[PDB]
Amino acid sequence: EIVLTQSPGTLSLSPGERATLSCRTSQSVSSSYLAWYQQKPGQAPRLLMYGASSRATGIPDRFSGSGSGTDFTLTISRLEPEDFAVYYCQQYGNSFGQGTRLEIKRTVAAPSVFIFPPSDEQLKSGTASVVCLLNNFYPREAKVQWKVDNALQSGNSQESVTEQDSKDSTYSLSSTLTLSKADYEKHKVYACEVTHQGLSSPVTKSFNRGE
Amino acid sequence: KVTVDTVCKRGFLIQMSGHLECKCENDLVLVNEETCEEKVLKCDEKTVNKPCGDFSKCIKIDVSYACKCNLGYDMVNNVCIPNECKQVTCGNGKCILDTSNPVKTGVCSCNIGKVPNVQDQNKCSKDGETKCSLKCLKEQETCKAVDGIYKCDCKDGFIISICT
Amino acid sequence: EVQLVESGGGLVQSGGSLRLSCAASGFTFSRNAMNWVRQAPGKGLEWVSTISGSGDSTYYADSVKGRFTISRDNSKNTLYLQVNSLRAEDTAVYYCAKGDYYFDSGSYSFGMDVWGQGTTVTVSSASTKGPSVFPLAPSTAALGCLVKDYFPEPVTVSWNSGALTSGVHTFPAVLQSSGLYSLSSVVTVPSSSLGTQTYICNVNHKPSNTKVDKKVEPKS
Repeated sequence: EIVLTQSPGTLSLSPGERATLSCRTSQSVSSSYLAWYQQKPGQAPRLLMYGASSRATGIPDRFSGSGSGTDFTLTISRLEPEDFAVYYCQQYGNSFGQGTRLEIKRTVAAPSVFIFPPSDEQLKSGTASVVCLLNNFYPREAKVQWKVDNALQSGNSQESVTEQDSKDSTYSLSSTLTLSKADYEKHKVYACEVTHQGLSSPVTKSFNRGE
Repeated sequence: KVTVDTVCKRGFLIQMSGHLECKCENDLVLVNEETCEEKVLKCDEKTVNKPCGDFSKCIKIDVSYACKCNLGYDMVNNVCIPNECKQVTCGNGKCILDTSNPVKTGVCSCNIGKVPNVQDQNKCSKDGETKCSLKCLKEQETCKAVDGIYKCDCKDGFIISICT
Repeated sequence: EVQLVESGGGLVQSGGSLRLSCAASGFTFSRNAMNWVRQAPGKGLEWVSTISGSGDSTYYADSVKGRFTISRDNSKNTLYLQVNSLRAEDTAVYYCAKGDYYFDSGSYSFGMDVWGQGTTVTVSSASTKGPSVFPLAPSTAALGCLVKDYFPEPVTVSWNSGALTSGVHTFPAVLQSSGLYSLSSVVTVPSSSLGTQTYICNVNHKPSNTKVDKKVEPKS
């Protein structure tokens, strides 16, 4: 089993630009047995190139595949919104590559931060959850730290990030701080501090038990 | 793997749409991909390991002797066919084994003028130009299209050991 | 046309067995090699195994040797994937793919051109539990719903039973330490909409046939 390395990990380009995606094998392979595949979020993969250069049926001509020996490159010129996805290479009957992700590059947008206290319906149970919403920001790189009574937290939070929006090409993050009812009622002030490129200073959205 | 620089021992090169092979002379049979010897009519103790057909030799059974195809060949009407080519139809051509493939696969190699039609299970039905790659370096020989396969033969004026 | 339909997924305890299948139609099944490709949640594609057209040649990835077994029945045009002693890392969507070639300019170029819809396998000792919905009361404001402690995936979240798709974000779920999934779903509306328009979220969880419609309203 050979090892295929794809570069870059995440490629951020604007529509209309040229995209170059690399796939390097640990050994040497015949170009007839190294194919390219495309996958949309939530969809099955789709073949792009029979072998290294033969476009599969229905694949637009702007997709071009080239490569020999250990170096293989998929070239996507004149990028369109439908082209931004995840791309894989595979040796036929062997392993895949780690995959290169194509993300739309747009204007830097700061996240609008919202914090949500645990509802009364949840406080009846033994656990409580305070949610921090980072909405419509770009790029996806962002940092969230919870501070209860001005104290950093760890092992009690989980984060999720939506796919890139098909409308404004932004990202959204959700951080949930799960604490028991005893530890929630024990303190008072809860806040999530957010750091992002679109913010000159980290923004804190706080609340107190009783609004 | 057969190439244009292959010397078919007691044979000659032919070309189809996707591969080259060696055809034997007269009633000779292929002992390997590039060598033709005489087929033994009946296997016994003296003709052990001797060719009895295309890609088949004499084996000893522990005491009798029979003619069996080489590993990876299936006998279909007394001729050895590659395993992954038994259930593969090609129409205007034949099925061949893709030697370089990581997985055992049968592919269609077509008569001159056809190519595997991806919209017809890769059978030989789509029209396609196949340029002759044969290097006919004998005296007054050239690549002629004979019965759907490329081969070396005499030119427009010469005919028949050396073309004259 | 060519069709690949997969079945055999579902929840199974750690160390259990499963038999996946892939029904093929629209082509001579026996002449094409078949493949299994899986993808764990949030991860990339991983080739599992490949079988030749006659089934006499089989190929396996190192990560699946020993446990997994690939086979085919050309009389029924069906591909199979037999597994025993399933590990927790086997949770993935399992696709089948047809392996064919395209003769382009002197060479036989191969690839997996036809894929199936994929069947989901889930290895866990957790039991099927319905979701519990909690409001996210707003103080353009933002409100949402918290779908907490459901199993297994997935849950479909809508707002006002449709007709509210602008500015909605249903975040991906996270696998909590207890083995239960939990995701949030928020929607942004102008502050001049609170108190005049009712906002409800429809959390439909098929594995338990649970549909909760929890309304969100500003706090007092």
